[PDB]
Amino acid sequence: RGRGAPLARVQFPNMRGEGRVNELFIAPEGMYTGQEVFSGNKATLHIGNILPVGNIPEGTYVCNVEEKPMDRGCLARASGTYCLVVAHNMETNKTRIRLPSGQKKLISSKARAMIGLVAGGGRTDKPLLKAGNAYHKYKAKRNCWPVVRGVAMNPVDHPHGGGNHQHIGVSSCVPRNAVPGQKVGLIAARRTGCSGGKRR
Amino acid sequence: MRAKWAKKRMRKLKRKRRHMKARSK
Amino acid sequence: TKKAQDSISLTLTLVVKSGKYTLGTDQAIRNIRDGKAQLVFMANNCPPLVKSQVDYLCHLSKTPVRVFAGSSRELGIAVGRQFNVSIMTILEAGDADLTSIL
Amino acid sequence: AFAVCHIYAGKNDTFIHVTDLSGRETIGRVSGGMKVKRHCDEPSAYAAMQATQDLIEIITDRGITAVHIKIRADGGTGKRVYGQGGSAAIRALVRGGIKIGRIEDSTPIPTDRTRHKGGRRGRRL
Amino acid sequence: MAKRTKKVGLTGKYGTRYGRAARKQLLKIETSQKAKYTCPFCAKDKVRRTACGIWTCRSCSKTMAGGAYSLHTEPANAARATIRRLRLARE
Amino acid sequence: KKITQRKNPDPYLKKEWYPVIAPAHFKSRHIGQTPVTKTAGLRVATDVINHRVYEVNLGDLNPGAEDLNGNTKFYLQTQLVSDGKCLTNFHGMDITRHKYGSLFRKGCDCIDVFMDIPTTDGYLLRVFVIAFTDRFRFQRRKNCHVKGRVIRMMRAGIYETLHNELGKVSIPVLVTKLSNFEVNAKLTEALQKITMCRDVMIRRVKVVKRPRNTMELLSTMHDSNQVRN
Amino acid sequence: PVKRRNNGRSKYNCGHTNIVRCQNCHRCVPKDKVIKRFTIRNIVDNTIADDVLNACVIQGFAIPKLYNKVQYCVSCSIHNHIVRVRSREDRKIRTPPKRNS
Amino acid sequence: GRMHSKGKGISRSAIPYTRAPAPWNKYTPEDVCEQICKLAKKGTPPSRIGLILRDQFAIGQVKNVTGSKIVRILKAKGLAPEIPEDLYCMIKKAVAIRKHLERSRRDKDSKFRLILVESRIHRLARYYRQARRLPPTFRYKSDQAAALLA
RNA sequence: GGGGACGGGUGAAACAGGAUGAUCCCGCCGAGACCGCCGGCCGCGCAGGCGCCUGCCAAGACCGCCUCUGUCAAUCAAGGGCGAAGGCCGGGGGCUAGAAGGCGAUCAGACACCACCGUAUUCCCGGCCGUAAACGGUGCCGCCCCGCGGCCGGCGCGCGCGUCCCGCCGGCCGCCCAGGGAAACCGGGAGGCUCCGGGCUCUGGGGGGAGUAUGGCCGCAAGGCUGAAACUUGAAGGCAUU
Repeated sequence: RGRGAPLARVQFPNMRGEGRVNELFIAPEGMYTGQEVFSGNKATLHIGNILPVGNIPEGTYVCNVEEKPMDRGCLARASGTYCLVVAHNMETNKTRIRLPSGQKKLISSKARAMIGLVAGGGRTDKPLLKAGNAYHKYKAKRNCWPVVRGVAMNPVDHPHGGGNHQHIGVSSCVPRNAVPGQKVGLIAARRTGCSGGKRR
Repeated sequence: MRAKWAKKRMRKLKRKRRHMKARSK
Repeated sequence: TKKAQDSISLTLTLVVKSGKYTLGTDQAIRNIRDGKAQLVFMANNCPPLVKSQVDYLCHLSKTPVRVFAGSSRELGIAVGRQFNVSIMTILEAGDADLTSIL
Repeated sequence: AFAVCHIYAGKNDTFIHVTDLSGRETIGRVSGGMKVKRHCDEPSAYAAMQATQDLIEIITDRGITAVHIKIRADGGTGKRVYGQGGSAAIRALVRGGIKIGRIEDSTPIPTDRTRHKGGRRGRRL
Repeated sequence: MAKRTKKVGLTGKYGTRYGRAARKQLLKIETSQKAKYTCPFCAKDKVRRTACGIWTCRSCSKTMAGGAYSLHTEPANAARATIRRLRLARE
Repeated sequence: KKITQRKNPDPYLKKEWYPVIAPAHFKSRHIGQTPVTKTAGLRVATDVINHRVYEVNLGDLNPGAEDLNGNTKFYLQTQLVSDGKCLTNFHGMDITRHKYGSLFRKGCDCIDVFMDIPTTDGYLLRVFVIAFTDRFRFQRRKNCHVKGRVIRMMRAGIYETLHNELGKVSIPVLVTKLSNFEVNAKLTEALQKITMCRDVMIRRVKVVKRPRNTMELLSTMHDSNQVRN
Repeated sequence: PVKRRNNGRSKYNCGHTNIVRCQNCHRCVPKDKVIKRFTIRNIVDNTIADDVLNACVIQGFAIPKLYNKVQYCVSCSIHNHIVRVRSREDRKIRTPPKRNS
Repeated sequence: GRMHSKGKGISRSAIPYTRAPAPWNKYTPEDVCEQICKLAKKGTPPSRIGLILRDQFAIGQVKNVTGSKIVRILKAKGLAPEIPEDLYCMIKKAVAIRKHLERSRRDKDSKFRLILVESRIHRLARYYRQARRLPPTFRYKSDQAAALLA
């Protein structure tokens, strides 16, 4: 209900008992009902398989990556979000990965990840279009819509508050050490405004 | 390039003339 | 490479024109079991349970089984039919199939 | 006592610097610009002549009896001709008594280069 | 025929409301979601979108993960090829 | 070598000079002296000079044969500081810039191939080679240009000579093969059957990857003079 | 009228050609129009070459000679006298003046 | 010159002035016709069977020996191809160009070639229909072209 | 890591960079463009255009041919596709260069050229645009066409024999005899044409007004395509000579 990404019920054998365990996995694009998936140090290299990040070759797109080994899923678990394997330090057993923000983190090669890019990709591309398709969207998630702008609220409800004209009246940028009730504007803003060429 | 600069002035006048036409449409 | 690909295309066309051929799995298994089959051509798209079952009956009747590129539609286009054709059996061939074991 | 002197010639200023064979540690450095007050005179060989004379005293104090010569222009997308002070740089060292070892071009020439300043019409001076 | 002359073909429902830019983007996104993509296994163009991220062949009955408004997204298709070329290289 | 013995400038008021020695295959092993700041808090001088890269000419490395291969240079990187003397391993080779320029001419076709070779040891190296065409003796026309069939055949040929020459040999064998110019020679004989060719020389060979701690490889490279083989 | 039948460009069967740059102007000129000279000259000044060679500790080390190609635009070349405005009859000659150095 | 190309090349076979069985000929007209049928059973396109007779055997021109052209001989035995071979070869070329284009929508040059080959198919087809070699019903369908090959 | 006062820039300068150690040297990494020298009277392509490596995929002209077909052809309103750059609209990415924008010199002014910084853009992907001095300022198919040279491909003849000699065909070119033109010049045509007729499409009819007005269509726009008149005027133009 909450996720815009499909989840897949994959049934593995139970090594401890006689049962077949059912595990809910993020479904990478192309996973098909009936697909056989292999998990482990000796796992193969097909979209779907879960194998230690070190084992996966550099350049592969991988999803549901583990920040630290045996965390059972941590990074790249949203729609169309993938993590790229940048490099493998053999001496430090540390593997660099580009998270879907661009930022690079070093992860123990022992950590696990799933080969593939998560499904439901290109979802943001569709305009929501109506307020109603937004209401139906956040019903599944928390009560965080509709949003009232703070400059519409009276002085007592929001720090932006209300005067004879709707204005913030003070710099939106607020200090990092602002107390709980004070942090309402843009926080720790290194820069503000639409400039361009921001790749520098 | 006087011919080029002349067609830029014609294009400017044609933009202003069409915009003024629209105000009174 | 494509010199051979043309030969496979010309054998299929000439079998369709002259010779007896069966389109589909139910017809294929019935013929393979009775040994009517001379060659079996299977599309890559054929289901992976069907592929392993035909392969065994073909081993039992000692009848060669080959994979035709991929997609039943592609086999279908080569047999000249719009409907998909997973398994084509060559019972008899108007153009000798030297590519029986291509 | 072999060492290598990399001589930037280029234009605008002349850099005469003697270093270890690795290039990691600089035995000595001097610039044509330091010697001349006027900015235009900085690439000129007279400024450079006074300049490598000063460097010779510092380098010969630190051994460096023999040097190898690597000379480079602006290179990259600019000039590719050594320019002014480069000819003086070997000559002044020869006056000093430093012994030449091998001479080479260190121009940073570009395979498939990036665009250079000026525009299609060029510097319309 | 030609009931609607312009790209208002699937956007006739939205009416005058929503603006041309929105509708223009929807005309491409909704045309693809409604369309029947080919089944990788069925080999029939009967795959249809059951839900965002879920596309089901109406012949095989197989359900396959895919993009929200298209069975195969271009980034996934590139990765599918990259993974195949990297596996065959590691073999 | 001046500061350790006596007075030199403020930086070199506390500095040392360490002898640098090249591999066994070369006639004059000593390369030169390295300036290095004396031992400090974490900056142990020997650790500081562990990975310095020297550029030696083959004429300097193997003197008395300067006229041949005066252009060819070898980049060598220290791997060990034993005996107060830096011991270096081969990390790169390139022909000089003055020669690279003299290699190209109008009315000639240039073939450059890059082929990364996994050696019989740990090192992985890319061999960059160059070849040019030359006028046949009769030459009614003035241009040494060849049809595509010669171009493809010749480039296929170059890869093959490296395949059966530098493809499966260890780094000490490679150093002897690039120094005596043996592998460069092999491409020419193969090319000579294929066409009229000039300048068929391996221009550059770079260390793409180094097996960690090639100390054992530096024993064979430096002190296996007895195993010259 | 047509001052030059080659139209100022050695462009035949081409339609479009690659682009190059005036060394000093940094102008953009089509490759066909560019003057294009190849100059091979000593790395050191020829006047100082003999002394440098004698000082060169290396036995039989030839002085390295720089090999470079200089390309200028028509405007750039006329000012730098790389090529000279010539009479209508003299334009038709295509042979280098006073006989590449 | 070529209809869709600006080339003016002239590589043309020139048939012999004297239309006669070769002096070294040792075969009857019926013998050649019986041989032709065997190659027709093999499915070899009519141009190829003429090349085979000229190179594998030594009949330079079929009209010179048999007294009829190869396609006329095929028609007599009803071993003629349903589509005249010339149209079939362009239709097959169009099918391959379409297949390559289906993988690549960015090959703008390939689309250009497809328009010309398809235009040639349409132009030739109209002539065959007027001649009555092919049915008035014939129409070129890109969708059915691959099936038409069979 | 090094070593120690400037560095950039220029026509001279000045601004921004330097003891928070710059410039400079050496290794190392990241990022994106871009295919250097070979590279052209080289070539390919329908033009626009096209140059790293290894593949992969369909092509294309040309030549060779005693292969097949038997007028299936030519040129083309409408109609369809393609179309440098800049621009646009959704997505990326972002080094460099860089319209705008900011600065620093100059000058009477400079707000322009030259320097410095820098956004859109350049690059990619899906669309749109539909224009260039898009030129070779020369439509296309057809024939005849005077010799002399080069170059590219295919083929043939001959001999010492070599990427030789001589052709042929298709191109890419230079010089020209005739001829032509108002000439400049074309001469593989701009020749064979006042002794004017091979075929077929497009456009032009003194200079402005004016590619404007208005109407239509097309475009998200920018604009494109079509397109006047009233009126004014005795010149406008080409190529050569001094």
